[PDB]
Amino acid sequence: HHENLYFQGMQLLKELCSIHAPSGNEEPLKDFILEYIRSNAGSWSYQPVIYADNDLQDCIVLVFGNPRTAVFAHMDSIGFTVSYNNHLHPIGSPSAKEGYRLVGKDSNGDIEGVLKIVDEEWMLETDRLIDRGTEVTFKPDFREEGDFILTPYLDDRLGVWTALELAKTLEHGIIAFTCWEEHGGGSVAYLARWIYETFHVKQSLICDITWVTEGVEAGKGVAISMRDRMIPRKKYVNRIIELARQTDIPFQLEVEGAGASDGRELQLSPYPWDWCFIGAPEKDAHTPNECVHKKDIESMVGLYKYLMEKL
Amino acid sequence: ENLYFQGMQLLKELCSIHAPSGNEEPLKDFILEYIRSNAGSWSYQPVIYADNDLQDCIVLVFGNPRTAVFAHMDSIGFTVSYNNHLHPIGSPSAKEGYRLVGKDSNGDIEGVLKIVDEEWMLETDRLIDRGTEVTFKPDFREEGDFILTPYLDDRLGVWTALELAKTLEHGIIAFTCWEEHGGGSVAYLARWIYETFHVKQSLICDITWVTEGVEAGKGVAISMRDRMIPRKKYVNRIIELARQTDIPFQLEVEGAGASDGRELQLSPYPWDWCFIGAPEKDAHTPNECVHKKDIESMVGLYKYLMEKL
Amino acid sequence: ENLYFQGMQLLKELCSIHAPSGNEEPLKDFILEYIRSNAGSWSYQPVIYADNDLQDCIVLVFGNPRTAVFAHMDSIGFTVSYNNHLHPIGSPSAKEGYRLVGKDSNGDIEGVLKIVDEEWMLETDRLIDRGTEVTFKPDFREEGDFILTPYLDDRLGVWTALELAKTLEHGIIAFTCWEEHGGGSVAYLARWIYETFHVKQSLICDITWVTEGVEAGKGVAISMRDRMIPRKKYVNRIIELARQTDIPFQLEVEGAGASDGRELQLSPYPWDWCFIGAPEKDAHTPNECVHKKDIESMVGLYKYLMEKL
Ligand SMILES: [Cl-]
Ligand SMILES: [Fe+3]
Ligand SMILES: [Fe+3]
Ligand SMILES: [Fe+3]
Ligand SMILES: [Fe+3]
Ligand SMILES: [Fe+3]
Ligand SMILES: [Fe+3]
Repeated sequence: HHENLYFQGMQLLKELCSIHAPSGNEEPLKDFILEYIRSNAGSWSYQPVIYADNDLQDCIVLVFGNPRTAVFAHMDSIGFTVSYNNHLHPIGSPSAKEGYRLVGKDSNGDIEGVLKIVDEEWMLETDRLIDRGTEVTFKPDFREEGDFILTPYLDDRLGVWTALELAKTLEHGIIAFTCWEEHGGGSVAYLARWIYETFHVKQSLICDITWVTEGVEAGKGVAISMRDRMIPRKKYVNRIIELARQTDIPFQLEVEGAGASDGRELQLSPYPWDWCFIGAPEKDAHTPNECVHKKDIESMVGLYKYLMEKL
Repeated sequence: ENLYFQGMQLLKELCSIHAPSGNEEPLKDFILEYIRSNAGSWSYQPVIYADNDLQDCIVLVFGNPRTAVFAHMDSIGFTVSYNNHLHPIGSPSAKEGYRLVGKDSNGDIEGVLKIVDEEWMLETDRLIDRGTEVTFKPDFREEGDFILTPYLDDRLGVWTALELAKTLEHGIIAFTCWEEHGGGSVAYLARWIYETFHVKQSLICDITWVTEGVEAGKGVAISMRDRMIPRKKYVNRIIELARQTDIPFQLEVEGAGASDGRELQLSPYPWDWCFIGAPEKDAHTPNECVHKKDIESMVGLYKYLMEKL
Repeated sequence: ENLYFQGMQLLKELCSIHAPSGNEEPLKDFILEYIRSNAGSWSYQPVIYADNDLQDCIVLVFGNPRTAVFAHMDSIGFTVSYNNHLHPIGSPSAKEGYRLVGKDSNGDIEGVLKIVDEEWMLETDRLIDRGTEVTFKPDFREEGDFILTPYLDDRLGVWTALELAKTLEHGIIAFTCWEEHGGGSVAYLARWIYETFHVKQSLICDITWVTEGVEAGKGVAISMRDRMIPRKKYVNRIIELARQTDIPFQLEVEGAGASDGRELQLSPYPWDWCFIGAPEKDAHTPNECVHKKDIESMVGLYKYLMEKL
């Protein structure tokens, strides 16, 4: 019984968060999203053309009608790579606190363990020698508390979820599910090329999750990043903000001095892409307790729906 | 009016236009109208490229080009975040007192840099709109054999490019964006120029540093390297050519700093590059200072090299 | 005579050729003369690609390729700046006494590394021309099961590549530049190879570190990751293949270090990559040391993978 293929709302998000897909091994998430799409697309207002193929590695690209804008959400999560003697290296920049519950699978089967900081080096405490190169991930632990949702990997399974929501009604546009976002990228680059060249699209939205801040508060609305480590074109961000205000959808304006997203890869590509990071903010980013307010999920989905239509 | 300035007056003007990384448009707009005013008086009329697929970049194509010169329009500055706190745009010098400027929905803006709570702020008359970019207060001084002003880097380069244009016969001049902050304009210019014109030689027209090795007024700097390393054979070719000249120049060898030349190097296109420009004291401060004789050499060397490469 | 060398003598010669990042030309020149003398003795004759549009890179195409191997010609070293001071080319080891060689307009250069005033420089005869590159003094040694020489990294890769060519039927072998220093050649190789031959699989033929996890003489290393992370399914495929073999290999898992693989990964083309090379002791020192049995595993595994991938 493959019931997950029809999950919805928070149950779908829970599923998405549960799927072990660290950077460099997004394949299982790609597989799920791909079947989910083929199982549900017929219920969408508009049927997209599905691109998944070798020249896209494990990426997925959806093209709805005649697109003008492309949205990018990353399937990869942070995590850790098992090295020698059950030692660990990070995949991306995860939080590393003793006791974090980590899961994975190797040739000897499932793996469960705890993160230990022995001799000032990180390692995986488990009942056996784990195969080298085995990736481990935060143990799924999906919680629904008050107006909140606490789970590992809201970044960016929430983004993936939002994208899929978007797909329910999206008429014109592109939804791209990317790889390696958490760990240096290298998928968006080819996506940047192909989308631009094939569809002549050069506007994007980065569907990812940001931080809750003294300046960006939980439940106060989806965040439009006017900049982070990188800086998009002010006129593009302005234009977005403008459209956002044609709405009663609550949003907050993020101005950070750090952090990067797929947007960076777009910016640095040899293709003249505009980009803007829009997404719900979370507390405890990159921890197994990523927390997001249900209202911001709601705002996020709403702004994406509106932006994708008017951009 | 200004659409007709010249010499140091034009420099002053270029230096006054608020164009930090990511918001180069106002400078683009000016440069573009300025070109359209003056091109007719130039020795050769280039084909002007500006538009959607170039974002806010400008590319001038003169004759049958063999070499492309790149000068960045964007300047360092600050981005007002929350409660008038600031983040850098590029890597500007930060010292309590620096005058900054800008405009929001509530009009013009003028502020001092306050380093309250070891965190950088914009002390100003009210709550500034978020994301509002602030720039060093335009203050143009002609002092001895020197020009002191915010943003010689790289408004001197843009200026130099515009001089070049007066007589350039064969070549490309590209005005770039985001150089001070990560780049991402040159990448597409690297592609388009190479693919369209088959040009793969470049000169990075930008400002470098005054050093015990590169002295003010001892001539334009030909960078043999920085953070990055261009092809020796290319650099040598340039130095050979420069030595065919009585134009003074100095050989810079740095272990740090990057430019538009880096973006080219790293592009999927077989670009040769070389950073060439005047040296300045107090880079990235509001007091950027260059020697008039180094400007002169810069212009001269650029003219020559563009004709000979 | 060198144009015919073999075995370790070919490696000695490769290691002796002064070719730091940004100036790989001499090695290119040697590799090309060499390929043109010996390709005839090979099982299959490749198509040679070296041009203006490849800068100083070389690309060999055997038959109908599915996979591309990349080996970097450039070596670490140092660039002489002002007053015989120095900057690093790549990340070389810095120890007083290190023997350095070069050549400027005043002939040959031989010197040592001096740490004067917390600052690095070259102690030599005379003032060295600015921007002159210097290199570890060749010192090829054969000692037990080991080879000790500067620049095993990546002359051993270059060497391995040349061996592979002796038998390779279908595949691409590319000799790269600037790998030790920010790269910028692979970017265009990635485009060109992918677009022209529809090849999107690679093996990075470079040398890694001897480690508590990767031991000398215990076989060639298949890197599951380093600073970067390749596609797990690709790496798995490689390991699977290696296991069909009696060739010894070790599974490397590092949290740092980059290769030409990174450039491929980050390119606008869907490259799979995997770093496979012998491990070395004392990397980036004049005493790089590798075990012959690992060189033999390396050659062996490349030959096999190129045939099976
Ligand atoms: Cl962000
Ligand atoms: Fe994310
Ligand atoms: Fe993240
Ligand atoms: Fe500059
Ligand atoms: Fe600068
Ligand atoms: Fe190497
Ligand atoms: Fe190396």
